[PDB]
Amino acid sequence: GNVDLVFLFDGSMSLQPDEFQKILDFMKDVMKKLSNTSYQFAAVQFSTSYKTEFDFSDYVKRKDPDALLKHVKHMLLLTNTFGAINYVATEVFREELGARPDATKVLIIITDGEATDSGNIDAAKDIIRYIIGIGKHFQTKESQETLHKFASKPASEFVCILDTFECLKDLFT
Ligand SMILES: [Mn+2]
Repeated sequence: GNVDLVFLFDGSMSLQPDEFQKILDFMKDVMKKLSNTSYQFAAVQFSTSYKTEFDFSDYVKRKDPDALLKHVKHMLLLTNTFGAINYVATEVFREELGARPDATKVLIIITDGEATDSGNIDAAKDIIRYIIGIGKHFQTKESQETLHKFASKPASEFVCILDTFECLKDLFT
């Protein structure tokens, strides 16, 4: 089965340079691990606003993770995670941008959990949401509870940390 996976990465001011760099590295690693498969990728940076760094069509055209994230500039503003999730649900998974109608829609959200906005993400209900916690404050399962609201259910199976990203194991099959 085909899969359209979007990386939604936190680019807020709370991210230290080394941490933001770790996020970019993680995205590159995930893409190289799923190269030449039925997976197609898109990447969206979010802080106060939302920016599609590359879409599905760009991936098909260029393929190279290094060249795809080359123009990325750390936003360094707020953390509007809910607005970001909504932006992806309506502005990214579009046929005009290379999205396949039949493909399973997957979202890999990379953030430290703290959102500066609120609201509902019903427009993203049909998207499978995996949440990858950044930083050294998600060492325990209890601390990961703060990420539950953004993930698909059961939350315990769609939430993990940047270091190991064990919750993504099924994607690599
Ligand atoms: Mn932040």
